[PDB]
Amino acid sequence: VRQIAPGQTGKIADYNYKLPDDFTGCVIAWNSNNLDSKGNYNYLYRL
Amino acid sequence: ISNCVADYSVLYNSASFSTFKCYGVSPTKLNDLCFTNVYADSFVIRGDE
Repeated sequence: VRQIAPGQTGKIADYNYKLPDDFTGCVIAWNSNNLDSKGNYNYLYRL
Repeated sequence: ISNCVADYSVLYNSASFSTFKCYGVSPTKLNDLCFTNVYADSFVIRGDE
């Protein structure tokens, strides 16, 4: 969740989803283990 | 650490880690520089510490 910010490394921020530096807007997060569990193999990402 | 070729992008991209903070330098530039007197410290502590 750390990597969804302006100017940040990782490989979510480098290979998946990149915010610009002059970003205007909001970032909202919340955990979802009750709805996204079992063994769930339906969430891909790039390496 | 001495006399070698270091590829930090494997380290910071292939994230097995929870904290990765660089201080007088940015992580993006680490594959462009050369370094002097490189040392590595290592220990185990509590999560809150």
